[PDB]
Amino acid sequence: NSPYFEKVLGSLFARQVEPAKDYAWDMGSTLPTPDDLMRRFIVKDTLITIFRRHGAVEAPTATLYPKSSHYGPNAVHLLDRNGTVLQLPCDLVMGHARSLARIASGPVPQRAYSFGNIFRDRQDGGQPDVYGEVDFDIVTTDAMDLAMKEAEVIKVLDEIIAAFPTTSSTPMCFQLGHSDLLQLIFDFCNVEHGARQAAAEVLSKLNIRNFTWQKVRSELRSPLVGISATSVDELQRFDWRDTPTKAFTKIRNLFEGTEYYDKVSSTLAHLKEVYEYSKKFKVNTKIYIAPLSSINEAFFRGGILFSCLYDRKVMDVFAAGGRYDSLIKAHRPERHAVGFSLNWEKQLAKPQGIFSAKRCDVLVASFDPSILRSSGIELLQMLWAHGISAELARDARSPEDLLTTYRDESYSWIVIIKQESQLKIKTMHRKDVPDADIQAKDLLAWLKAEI
Amino acid sequence: DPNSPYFEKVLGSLFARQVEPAKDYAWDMGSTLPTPDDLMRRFIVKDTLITIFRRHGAVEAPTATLYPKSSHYGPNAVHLLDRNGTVLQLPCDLVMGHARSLARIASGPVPQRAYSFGNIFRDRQDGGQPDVYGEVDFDIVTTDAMDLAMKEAEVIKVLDEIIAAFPTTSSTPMCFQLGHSDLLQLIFDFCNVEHGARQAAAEVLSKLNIRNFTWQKVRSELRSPLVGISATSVDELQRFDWRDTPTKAFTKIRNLFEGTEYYDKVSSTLAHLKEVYEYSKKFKVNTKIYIAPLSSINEAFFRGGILFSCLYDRKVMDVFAAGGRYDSLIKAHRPRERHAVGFSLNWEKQLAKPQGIFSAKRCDVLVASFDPSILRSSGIELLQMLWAHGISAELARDARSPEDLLTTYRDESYSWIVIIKQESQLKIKTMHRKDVPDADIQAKDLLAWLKAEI
Repeated sequence: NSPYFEKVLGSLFARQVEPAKDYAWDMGSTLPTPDDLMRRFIVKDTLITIFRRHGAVEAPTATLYPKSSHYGPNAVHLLDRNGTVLQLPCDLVMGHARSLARIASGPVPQRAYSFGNIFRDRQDGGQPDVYGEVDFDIVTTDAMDLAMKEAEVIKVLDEIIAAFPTTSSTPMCFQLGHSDLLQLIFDFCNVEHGARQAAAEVLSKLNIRNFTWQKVRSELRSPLVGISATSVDELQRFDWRDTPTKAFTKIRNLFEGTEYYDKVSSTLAHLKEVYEYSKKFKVNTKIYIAPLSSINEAFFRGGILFSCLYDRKVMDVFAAGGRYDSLIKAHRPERHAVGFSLNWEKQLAKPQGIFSAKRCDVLVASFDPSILRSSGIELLQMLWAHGISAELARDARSPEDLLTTYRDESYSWIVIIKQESQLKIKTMHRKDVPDADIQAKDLLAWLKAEI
Repeated sequence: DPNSPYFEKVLGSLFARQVEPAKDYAWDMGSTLPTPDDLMRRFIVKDTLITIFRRHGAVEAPTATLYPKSSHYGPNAVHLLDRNGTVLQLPCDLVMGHARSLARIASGPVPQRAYSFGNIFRDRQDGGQPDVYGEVDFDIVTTDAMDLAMKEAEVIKVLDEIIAAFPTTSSTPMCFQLGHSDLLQLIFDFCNVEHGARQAAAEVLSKLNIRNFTWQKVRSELRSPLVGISATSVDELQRFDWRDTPTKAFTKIRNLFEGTEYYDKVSSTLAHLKEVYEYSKKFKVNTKIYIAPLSSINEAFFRGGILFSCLYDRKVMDVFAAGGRYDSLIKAHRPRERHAVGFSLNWEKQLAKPQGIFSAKRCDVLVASFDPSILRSSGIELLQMLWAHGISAELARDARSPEDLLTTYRDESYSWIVIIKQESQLKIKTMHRKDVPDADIQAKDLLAWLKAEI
């Protein structure tokens, strides 16, 4: 920070945009389709209904903050006028953990959900790729009942699984693990500390999308990690999952006679308590212990780790989470938190069900332009005042051409105005209901009758 | 020279330094979160807003987070550099990012009616993170210029529906003030305001009669050499410092332009505003509408189109919301098709900062028990039962007596408290009304007992 550094800086901020860069920023960009935005709205609304059941309010998310040493070159890095290097979020937990550690003493909600954007940086002058994330978090100010709170987060995911068509009839499972278990397995297997973060990162793909143990062992023995053949064969003794009571037994036997047995046992007791509470919450998706669980383990140091998976032959991640007390502490220049993160638009939005809801229930139409723009409007505003969703049609010559113009919409009813305050109603949410002429004073009563 | 190697050298260098620690703690020293009360009120407001929007068939559209800086903003804008040295900004409003995307995405279909929630940012000087405010926009976007005034009246109607829905506004007097960018420019011609000063003139005029900024304060700022409008022009502009209802106001404007070239030029513009007023009546807009010929809020965004503000029509006036038709801001982004009209509203400051909508509870039922072990067994069991029947409920902390529990939760407000006792027995304290006595029921009956209380 010499006088050199600061004059060039203010000069950088007065430089005019290279036109080629201004075009590169959004060349080729698209907007989601209008039906996409309607499926997004249904999903977001369904999700919020679930969270609110638990007494959860929505919390805000930080838009940007001083960069984290933890991320590689996929993070979007930005310089402000003081020269400090800031980033856009790669996940929501980093910002929330920072908040919990820096924001002055105050009451925070114990249960909270948040919708935010996360960003992957591009190299070709284009704007960053954006993705939607949703988190649900339970934040407490004492170490009382940490396992109960963790079971509640699992329960929320199970409720999500039940409410959506893409998950509620697909085989689904949870895999539970724990940071202390993973680090004791690492001690047991004599993995050097310098290699453990990359080891955990490789292990986070295990049995996901055909990344089988053979693939894992290649990456672990490669220069990308550098673990010895002896250490990798010992880690392989933990490449399994099982139901909790069996799993605890299998793990205790692996560690029998070692200096790690006591600390492993402590850890298994906590995982058992989370299993007990999940039965009391009546979690319906099956639960396994997977001792090499490791998704984002760096954020969950000392805490539980869990993933929610599509339990088909080739498995895929649906959501993941963990207890990230330690990520709060690492930001301290007496709060605890557990939660999950989920890419709801990818897992649930991208495709008689919840998606049967209509963007708009009533199209108000008419084949007289002047009737459309007088009586059409009065009907329209009357529907809105009674809570009914409606919009005005464009001009049209005949019902043949009106239904042709609106091929790509789905209404419950089309209401056609004609002379002498008479309406024709085409029922569109059902294909066995003929058209009917009613007096306009009767439109409300006619609608309430068909619901 | 922008082709100067000092530029790379300092960029690469500065992206490689690690955060000066004092700067890391300054970013959020003493930053405060909303209270849990604030958060439930923000949830209620946002929910009422979305109910109004969905009535019109609107869906939520995403908003851009950042983009190359615009020259339309002052030093308030948050500026940031990416690794190429491109200067980017955080938004100061949602219309800029929306108009850019409409111009640059090309692509295909766009929802006709859309709302969006987004953050806007004011820069600071003290190394603290920027101030953030929450904005909501409602926009009508079409590929055809058909029924232009009708779409504009719907946006006005939406604001009228919002006024009716919130106690903040439903009782207090409100008014709409409509103008038009062509009217404003024609007034600038007639008053002989030099083209080079018109942008500064409209920025000053956008404060007129807001928060005590009377005309004499307006005259001060236009005469000052920063702006430099002649005293003869400022007095001719004063001939337009008024508002009237539409028919009267159209008449005053024709009288003022009578016998000049501008009589005929303003004519088509006055007809457009007349059509918007009449579609307002058809939409049953209750808030009174004035024509204010010097309307100029963000006029740079609304060249060639209507402008309008929604005001607290008290003695001293303030802005509730504002907007206009920004076809031309879309056109200004075309690299060298789309028409859009909408409003923007700082919904947290206007509606969320304090039956009624704000009576709804964050949590309906507190599940409690004075036996620690019952709390953590049947407590949890009752809890998931409720959640499976759509009822909001949370578990209580340990408590020795109801005196203890009721005050541990003194700063909370439930509609029922449920105390589990030995056997399948519940003691229920009704908490919304203070005239209902405690009733002991069977656990097997909690559902029907609640269904029969609402």
